[PDB]
Amino acid sequence: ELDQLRQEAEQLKNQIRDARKACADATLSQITNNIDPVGRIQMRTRRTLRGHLAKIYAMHWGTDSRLLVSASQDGKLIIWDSYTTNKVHAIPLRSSWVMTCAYAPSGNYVACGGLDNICSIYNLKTREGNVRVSRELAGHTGYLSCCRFLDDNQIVTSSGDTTCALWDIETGQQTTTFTGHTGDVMSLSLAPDTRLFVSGACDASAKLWDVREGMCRQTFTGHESDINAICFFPNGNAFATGSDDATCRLFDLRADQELMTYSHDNIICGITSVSFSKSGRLLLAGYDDFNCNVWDALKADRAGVLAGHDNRVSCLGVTDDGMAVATGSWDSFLKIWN
Amino acid sequence: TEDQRNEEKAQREANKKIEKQLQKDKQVYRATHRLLLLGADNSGKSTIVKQMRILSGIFETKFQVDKVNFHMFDVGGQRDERRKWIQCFNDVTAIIFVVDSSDYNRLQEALNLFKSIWNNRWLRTISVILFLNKQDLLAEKVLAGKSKIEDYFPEFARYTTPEDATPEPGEDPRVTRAKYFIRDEFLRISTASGDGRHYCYPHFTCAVDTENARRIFNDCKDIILQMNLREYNLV
Amino acid sequence: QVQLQESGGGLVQPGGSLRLSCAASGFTFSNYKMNWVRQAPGKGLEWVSDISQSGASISYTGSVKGRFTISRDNAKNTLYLQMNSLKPEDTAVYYCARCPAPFTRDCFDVTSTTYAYRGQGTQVTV
Amino acid sequence: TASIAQARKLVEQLKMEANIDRIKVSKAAADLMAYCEAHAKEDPLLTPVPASENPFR
Amino acid sequence: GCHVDSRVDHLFPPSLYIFVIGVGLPTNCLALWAAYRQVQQRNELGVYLMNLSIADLLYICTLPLWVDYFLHHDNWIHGPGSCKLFGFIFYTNIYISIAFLCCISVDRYLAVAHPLRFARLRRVKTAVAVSSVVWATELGANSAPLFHDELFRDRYNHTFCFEKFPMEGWVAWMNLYRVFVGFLFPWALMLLSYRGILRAVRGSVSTERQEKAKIKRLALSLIAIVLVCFAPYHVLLLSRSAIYLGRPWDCGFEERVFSAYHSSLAFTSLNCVADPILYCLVNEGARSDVAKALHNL
Repeated sequence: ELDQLRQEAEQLKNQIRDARKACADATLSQITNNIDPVGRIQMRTRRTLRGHLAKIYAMHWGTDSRLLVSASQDGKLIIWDSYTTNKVHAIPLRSSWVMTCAYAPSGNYVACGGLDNICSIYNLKTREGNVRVSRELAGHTGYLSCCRFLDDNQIVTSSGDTTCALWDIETGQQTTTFTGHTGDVMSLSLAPDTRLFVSGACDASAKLWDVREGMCRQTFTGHESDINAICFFPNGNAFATGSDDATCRLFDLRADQELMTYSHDNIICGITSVSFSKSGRLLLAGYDDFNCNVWDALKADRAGVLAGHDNRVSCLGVTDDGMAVATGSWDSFLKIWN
Repeated sequence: TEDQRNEEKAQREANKKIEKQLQKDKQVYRATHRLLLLGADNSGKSTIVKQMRILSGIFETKFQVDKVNFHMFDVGGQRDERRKWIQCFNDVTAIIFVVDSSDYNRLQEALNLFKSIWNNRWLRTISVILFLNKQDLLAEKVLAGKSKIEDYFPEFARYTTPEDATPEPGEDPRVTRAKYFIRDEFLRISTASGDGRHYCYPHFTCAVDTENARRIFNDCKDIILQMNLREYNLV
Repeated sequence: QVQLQESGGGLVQPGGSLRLSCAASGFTFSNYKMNWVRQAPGKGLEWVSDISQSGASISYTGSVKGRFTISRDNAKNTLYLQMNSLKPEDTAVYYCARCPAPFTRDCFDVTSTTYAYRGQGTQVTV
Repeated sequence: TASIAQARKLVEQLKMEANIDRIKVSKAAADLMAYCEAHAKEDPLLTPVPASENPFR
Repeated sequence: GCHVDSRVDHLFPPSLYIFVIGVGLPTNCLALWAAYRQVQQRNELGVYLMNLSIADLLYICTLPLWVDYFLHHDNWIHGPGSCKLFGFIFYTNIYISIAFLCCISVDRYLAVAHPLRFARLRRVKTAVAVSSVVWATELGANSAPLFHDELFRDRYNHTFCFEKFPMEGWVAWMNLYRVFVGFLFPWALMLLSYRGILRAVRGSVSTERQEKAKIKRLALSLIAIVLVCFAPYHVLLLSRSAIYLGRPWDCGFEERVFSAYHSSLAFTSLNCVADPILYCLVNEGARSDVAKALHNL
């Protein structure tokens, strides 16, 4: 029985490999062998947002391209105003070990989580006039890696216990649980239509999930170590992965196959964060050697370098109109580049 | 304009209030020392926590020595894999490593864990305070026992007690020889790498003892002394 | 897809000889440290021996210090373990394990209950 | 038995994932390139914006 | 008073002063640059260092006119107010430098002997307040001779500035106060601080014998060089004050010490060259920062 199961599994794996081999038709470089190089990209620091005490672990942009939220290991959550570098709110946290933060699209709620395995929601528009805790969500058996808002009443969470979950904030209950990874899940990103989402784990694999039914449709491999960043292309038909083997890759969902790999001989350090631009031509990544690289996705040749951080870069973000790039690092500073 | 200037002045007053609060919080924050506790299940790592009378899955203890506040953490609500959440503890003052020296069939795993911690990229500038617990059990095991440290370590038949060792008032020389052999095993891999950027402090402890917080306090004083020697151009 | 498969093993008598050969695929073979682990009936996972990238530093556990010898073959992407004087205490399942990260001198999780880059194993009986 | 059930679940997952409709890589590359060229005029990061509209100047 | 004469006068002080200015100005430039780098990183020590550097620069700005005085060649320099200001600066910068050295030593002691206390006394604001108090107090205490006659054309053939052979009682008391509260008090504190630092280092279990000795050599050098540079002139000042407070009419003593009272009031201006290298350049990190700055250009 067990031997039959193993033989059957190997046979279906062979059939899947043959189908993928047949479906492959050409290379991305051959189709992209006529476009012009993007040109040298030069960016400078425009604002230096200072005020934190310890290393910054995450950040998120509000849906106005003006407001911002930052999370630090000192145990604070500061809401900035990028235009005037003015602090709006400073929320203390019960647990200092925070690993993620989010900003609701409406702008009335802010969520956070970390090593306490609990997701906390805070309200920004209160009649009394202070930010106060609104709801604590519990049920995960491992540290929280990422959390994203769908609506004002739903949220998606990923844990280090190899699971993802969908919540209902009003009643504080779980509606669907997604399982199937072997290692810890490190990041997730929602589709533009908020109906599918992808997640990368520490087993050198990524998976696509459908929010409603609660099943896995596609699984992607190709890396040789942990994946620690993921993001969605601005059209919802591809995504990008950064791993601990000092490489980046691009995956597509309608071909179920890897498309392009960015790497260099000198680079021997991993990738911590990955984000795209508005058009989909620039890929921004941060590395353990204290700097960020700007790759041209179509040509896969490095075209920009962002330097100025004195320690490891941990978080990267881009506005919803494409007017700024925010980078945080372990030197307790946040920098805006244009 | 009118409303623009009004909202701007309200914004600056709010910003200055927040900045004052942040200055106070920094004042409070920069005067507390953080420590990370590590060990195994058989080791009595929580036992020393309760031995110190002060005493979600994260156990936090606050104690105080000579008007200096220490905050210790124990992460015990996760899975076995720990190569991802340990990177959070990179700015910690020290790592307290507890070792079960009474048993032998699991000493090699403690050696491997210590060596893995020692050679990390984000933990190569953090000092480790080593506590070899369960000395009293070791005394009984070595004295009248059938198990031999020769079988697990075939290099124990050629090692003599170093001169600098200071025996206890009354103690079998064989007990001292073996108990210092374990320490030499742990210190051999701790001095074969590094450029004097971090040190290892060993101590012998039992299941009922009191002067442990003072040991950690003295080690923290030495660590800060080294950092200040580097900082104040006095090297 | 990272893949590692063991081969060899079998049945022997006390005081015998064996050669366990581990084949690998899916990654560059000369940037990673390699280890040998085994688990016996009624026991948990335990560590035996390890070898570095080039093949200079070699580490053993004491109980097999004078008997077994490790080797790596970068050209053929293979790992080898050589057996000698098999005392009736080695009957187990043997896994060849990879360090999680390249260009790295420490292996954190190799003996975990669940680990991604670990083989299926082969059974040796003495 | 529990491991047998887990393996049976794994085989069922592979069976469910082994019958998805697929298209060629060239089509996907063409779509991505076309999208990239379609929205090239509205990316300030790639195309510098006049200094009279940049809010961080 | 009486025709004291010398031959070394027109021989050493000039060349020694040229050496001092030429090999001291750029070094204090580098010292100021490194102190600014230090204070940028929220390190209080640099503040003190910065102030020290500034003092030395002032000394150089008042040195060239003075080598005119010892050469007896004017080139339209002489005048009452010019000397009234430049002699004041010339005679106060030494004591300001000694005070800042004492401040640096005490700050170093507070950070090695007691690394977990006095968190309030080791902030930049406290440092700047202490520095301002030091400057104001030094200027106020040393402005005593600014409200007195300075230029004295004597007989024989001279026009000394800020000194008179049959000096009055006010000069004697001023000189006495300026050798028992301007040299020996701020040096004793330095010696005690470095003794304490060495004692603390001896008991450090995390320091090898290599590094635990380079420290003893450096501290001993820093203690000894100040004495070597400053002791003879203050010894002679004490002797002259004692002679005047005893038999006042005596001139022979002055007659046989003038040939070198100056050689001392000249040797003494070598701490300005000593301090920048000993406090910035010898250290490998600061020298490496200097080399990096030079490569950056």
